[PDB]
Amino acid sequence: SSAYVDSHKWEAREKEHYCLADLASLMDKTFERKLPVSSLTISRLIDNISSREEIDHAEYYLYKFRHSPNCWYLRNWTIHTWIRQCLKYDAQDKALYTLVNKVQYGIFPDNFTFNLLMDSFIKKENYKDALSVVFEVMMQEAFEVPSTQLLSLYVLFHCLAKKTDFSWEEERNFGASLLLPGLKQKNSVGFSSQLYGYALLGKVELQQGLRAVYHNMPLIWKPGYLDRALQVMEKVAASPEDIKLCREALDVLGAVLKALTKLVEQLDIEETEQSKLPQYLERFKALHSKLQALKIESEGLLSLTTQLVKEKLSTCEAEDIATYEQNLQQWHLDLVQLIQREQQQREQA
Amino acid sequence: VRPRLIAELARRVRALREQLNRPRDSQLYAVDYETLTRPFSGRRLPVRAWADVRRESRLLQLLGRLPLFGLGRLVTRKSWLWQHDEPCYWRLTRVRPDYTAQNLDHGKAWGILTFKGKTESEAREIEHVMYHDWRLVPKHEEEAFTAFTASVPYPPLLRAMIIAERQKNGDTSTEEPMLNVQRIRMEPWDYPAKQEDKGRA
Amino acid sequence: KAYRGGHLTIRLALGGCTNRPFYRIVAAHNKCPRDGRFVEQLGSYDPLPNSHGEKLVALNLDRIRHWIGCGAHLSKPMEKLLGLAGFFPLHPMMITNAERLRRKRAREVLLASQKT
Amino acid sequence: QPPPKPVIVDKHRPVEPERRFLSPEFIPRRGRTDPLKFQIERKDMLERRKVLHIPEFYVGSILRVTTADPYASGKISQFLGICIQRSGRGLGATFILRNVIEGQGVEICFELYNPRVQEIQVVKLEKRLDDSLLYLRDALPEYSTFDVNMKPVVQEPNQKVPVNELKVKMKPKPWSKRWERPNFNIKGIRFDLCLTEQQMKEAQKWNQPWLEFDMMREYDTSKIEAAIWKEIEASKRS
Ligand SMILES: [Mg+2]
Ligand SMILES: [Zn+2]
Repeated sequence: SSAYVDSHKWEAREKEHYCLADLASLMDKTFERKLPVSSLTISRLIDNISSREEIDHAEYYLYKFRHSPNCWYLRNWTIHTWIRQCLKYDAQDKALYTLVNKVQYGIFPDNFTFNLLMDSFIKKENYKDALSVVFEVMMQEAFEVPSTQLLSLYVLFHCLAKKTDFSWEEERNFGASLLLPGLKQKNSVGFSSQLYGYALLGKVELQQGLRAVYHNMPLIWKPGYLDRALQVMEKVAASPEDIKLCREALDVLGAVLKALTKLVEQLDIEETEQSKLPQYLERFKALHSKLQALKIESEGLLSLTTQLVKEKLSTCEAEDIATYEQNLQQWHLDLVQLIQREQQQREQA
Repeated sequence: VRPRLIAELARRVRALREQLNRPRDSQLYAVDYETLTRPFSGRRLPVRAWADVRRESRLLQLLGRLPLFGLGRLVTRKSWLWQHDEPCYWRLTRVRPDYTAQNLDHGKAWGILTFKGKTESEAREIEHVMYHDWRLVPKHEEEAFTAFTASVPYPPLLRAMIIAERQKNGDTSTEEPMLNVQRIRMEPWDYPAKQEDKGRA
Repeated sequence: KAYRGGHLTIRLALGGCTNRPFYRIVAAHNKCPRDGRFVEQLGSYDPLPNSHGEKLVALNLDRIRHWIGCGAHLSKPMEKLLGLAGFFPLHPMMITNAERLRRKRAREVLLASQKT
Repeated sequence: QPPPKPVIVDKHRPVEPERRFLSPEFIPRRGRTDPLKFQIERKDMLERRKVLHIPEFYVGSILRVTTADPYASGKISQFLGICIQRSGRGLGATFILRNVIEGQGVEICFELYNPRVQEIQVVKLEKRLDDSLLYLRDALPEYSTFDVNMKPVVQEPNQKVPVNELKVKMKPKPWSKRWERPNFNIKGIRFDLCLTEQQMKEAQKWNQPWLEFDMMREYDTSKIEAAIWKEIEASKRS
């Protein structure tokens, strides 16, 4: 989708054409007198940048603005000026660094901007960067967007192409990420990916406790992830179409390997998961048998089914583009008032 | 009568100096997790919160991982949800982090709240922000989580006094005296307070 | 002595020589010393029994009601002996102490029974 | 987490390049002698320069010096001071430093080529209107009082010498040198408060205008300085 990727209106619309050295000196003065500064200066700097050392200056001054008296403004149009300035001058190391230490820089791209970024990642054909970035979007907790299909494709491809037996952090990341894309309640792909994510989260809990499940990850504390997966399977069997894949075999593997032979957050009355494993496994066998008695092809490769999604993907990209032009228009509308606002200071002077 | 001026001078100077260079919220809230002692104070932490400070993090450290520190996003009082089965949260409206903080893990923020599904129409100040007892709820599992639906006799001596009084008055009033208790809104300990009322070093 | 802030509190003042305490319920500020000055003397209390064996105590009900309506907090022993009197609700710590004493006495009786 | 890196780039073109500067102690005095003396002392001080750096400076600059002293705590002596003058030529050339500490004004005459001194450091680099700052004695102590713990004011690598164009108040008239005369032609002081109009009129009588128009007294240094540069560059290449 080269048309969906490229957009030269952004780079040919409202350029400031000021001196980078002068802007840098002014920002240094303002930040050594540690007085607050508007986002107009940083935006003018960004959209004037045309060089590598200049983008590095922008990174440093963005860190300094995060650590400046004002941090909440977080203008998405400025964020995308920076993103374009970085990706057109192809600094993927810097982009990834900022995106991972968002707490250090505080970049927060929106739906279409992030979809452009990930499409550029596709074009360059890299997987590790995209994987780390989709984990950071799992951190973002922003998925009700047209980029939901891109996230789904990415995760469905990378969970298969992973080839990594044991990694607790990575596996928890995958488990917690596989939920959000499927929350749009679409089809078998959606709710069975939700199921597999429930399974992964229950596995991570049972293998390293419930602490990491929520400590540095936004999740719910109900330990019955296996119970929730069983509930999902039973309600699906009760209810449409259920295109299935052999990840139920991975679920069986996890269940059997857990059935195989300090602070206590669990409640006394409530049974412990270690003691619930038996009925978990028996009910899991029961639901397995019920599903096979009831869809059960388990051959349709899930990453290949995302190619069927490309049609409605190419349909929703139109609405995404439309919303992006609306954002551009309202940006150009509300931003011009801020320039007269800067002129008001000199008018009063 | 003789006045004195240097006293007022030193008062004004101390006021200006302290309001200028008071210790930063982040600087005085920072904690070393292996010794459990706040810098700038040399004081130890309470045993009830030792483990919570060792394990769990602070509200702004939670909010630094998402855009705009999550306006309207679900944050609940861990203490409230451990002390009561009912849901309680914070409709955070305004936020302001401390620029001096490196990780931007300290600041002031508040909005509307709700106690056991009893919401009031006031965006007031939070209480106990710097504690390590903050739990963020995602955007999923939102509505399922937020879902929510006489009199006493007087003391014996006092009722006897009133009986004697009204018998002397002449009226019978055989009805035993009572008071209203449904009006008395006994509030639990955990109901929040006004941060501004409590001071600061 | 104008005490900043503070609040009126009805409390006990101590009198009498050593090994002969005599308490006096009296209204005063929170910041005054134990036997410091007061506003109005209200009542008395003897923790020692008389010749009859009973112990002495007096309450000024109308004045105490006036002071409470004006606003003044009470100390734990104050509310305790007030609840013991009956004009006031009985004290929860008093209930707990009574129950603990009864449990201890039952335990002692059981120990004696299993000894003998 | 690692910390970011600070970077600053301001590239106005006809400001960056400062070309040349030489030290006033390489040049010889008007006196007559055979310049082989000068050249051997020059190569000697340059073979010392290969070791020691002498970060260049001017009068009115602040220097911090560490020297190897036999009798002292740690057998080292560390002293910060304002540069008053650079006097002498050859190896015996020296520079004066001064500062008021404990209310007492202490000053040193450091030999910039003696192996006893270990290192020199320029905390601040600037130039005063006056060639020599010896009147800082009679000047107020608050001008000379400098902090010992003040860290180096980082200066641009290739920029023009900053010149603080200011004036200075002074102690009352009972001075030692009679700075009011035109023999010295100094401007940092403020006559308007240090003395009267009648007094400056009476003092400017000793003015000798003829000498500054005279021409046999002034000494040309162009080709001598060029040959000195040539020899310095030769020694550096070698
Ligand atoms: Mg003399
Ligand atoms: Zn007595």
